[PDB]
Amino acid sequence: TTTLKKHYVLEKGDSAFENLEFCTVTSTTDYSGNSALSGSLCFRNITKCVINLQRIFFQTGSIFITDCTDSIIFLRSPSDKDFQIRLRDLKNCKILIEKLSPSIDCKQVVIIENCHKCIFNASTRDHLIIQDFSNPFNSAFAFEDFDICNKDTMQLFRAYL
Repeated sequence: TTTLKKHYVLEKGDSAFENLEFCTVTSTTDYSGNSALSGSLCFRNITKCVINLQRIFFQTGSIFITDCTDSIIFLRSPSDKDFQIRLRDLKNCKILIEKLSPSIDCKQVVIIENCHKCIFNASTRDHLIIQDFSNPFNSAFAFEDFDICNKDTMQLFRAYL
């Protein structure tokens, strides 16, 4: 069973969102700023959703997205140089990953595994390091321009879903 047409609001303490279809997930505007030292977020079985997290409520840790199709993924990762974003079994997703960092040559590593036809926004090219760990020692991803719709979650919903 999946849940349809629900807006999920990320709050501190939440760590998992699963079995979503034509849903949205966004960061809460309330209790903002307060963060835990370490955390982890996991998304699993996501279809035709908009994930738009402009605020993460842990300083260090990871975001995992697994089994995700035809979705929009906007993430604003913490400044933590070692922050992890691991993407597995993504198909036909548009991705905007930015890092909230005052660092000069700020880079966000993105680990991908078994992804296909993923589009990373071209604006993020110089800031991401994509490492394909599918079969560790081409059409997995590409960098293209697309309208980010002012990062308005429902506009993205209407534009791409």
